Amino acid sequence: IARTFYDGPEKNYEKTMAILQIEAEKAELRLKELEVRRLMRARGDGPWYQYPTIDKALIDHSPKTTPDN
Amino acid sequence: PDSWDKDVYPEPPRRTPAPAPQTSLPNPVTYLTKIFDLLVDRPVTLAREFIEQQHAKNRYYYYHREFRRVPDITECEEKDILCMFEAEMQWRRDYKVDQEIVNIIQERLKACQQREGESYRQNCAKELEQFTQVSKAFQDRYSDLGAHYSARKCLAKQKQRMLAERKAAKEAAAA
Ligand SMILES: CCCCCCCCCCCCCCCCC[C@@H](O)O[C@H](CO[C@H](O)CCCCCCCCCCCCCCC)COP(=O)(O)OCC[N+](C)(C)C
Repeated sequence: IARTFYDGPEKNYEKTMAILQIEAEKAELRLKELEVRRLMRARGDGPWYQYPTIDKALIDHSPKTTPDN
Repeated sequence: PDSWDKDVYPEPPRRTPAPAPQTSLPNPVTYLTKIFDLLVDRPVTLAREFIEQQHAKNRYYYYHREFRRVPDITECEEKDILCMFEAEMQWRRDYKVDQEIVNIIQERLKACQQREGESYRQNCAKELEQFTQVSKAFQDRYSDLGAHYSARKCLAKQKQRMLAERKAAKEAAAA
């Protein structure tokens, strides 16, 4: 029965280790992502949460019929 | 027979007395024993020897599986999952081995009680004290862990016991 239908314990052992490593990495990544999101929303210095500002290319840098603009 | 080890399951030298009848009346027990052995044991022995010689024609072996000694839970970092898994499996195997040790001692005690007859209270002191020591150690190790037990909980219980023992020892030495 063991030869025909089942395998050794080493296979399940090492598969369990691989699964545990994947899940632990995923958990640490989720926590890190939450912290990064909080920091980016608080500060705004990162790529995320970059709300638009007025484009400076719309400014007209020409004499304005009045020296004091 | 030699099917098991005599050192782990010891037995007294098995002293039995000799028949010394005071009467010439025939003993029904001996005649019944002769009838029983002739009519039962001989065919049973013949069948068993036939089965044994059939087995001897095709002989194969099975081996006891050996496990290494991986680092325990005390040598694992706080969030290292691989070493934690290794230590947890090793601890569970050790727990099973300790359970079987307690089982062996209990079997010894039961055999002593049955064998010694009416003197079991006095003739089974060594087995009783062995069981007392083994049960005390097992209770110190694994009792009150509850369901969802783990190597970490056992380690915490041991650390608490060691802290209490150290406090008591220093208080005693402070006298
Ligand atoms: C000498 C024997 C004397 C005693 C006999 C004992 C009888 C036992 C037989 C009963 C079997 C119980 C069913 C359990 C089947 C396990 C299914 C699965 O777990 O096994 C698969 C294995 O496949 C097997 O071939 C399963 C075949 C069994 C199919 C059962 C169907 C029986 C139904 C018959 C009904 C009658 C039909 C006629 C209708 C009129 C696994 O696939 P795989 O990952 O690859 O193999 C991994 C292990 N390896 C790598 C070592 C090989």
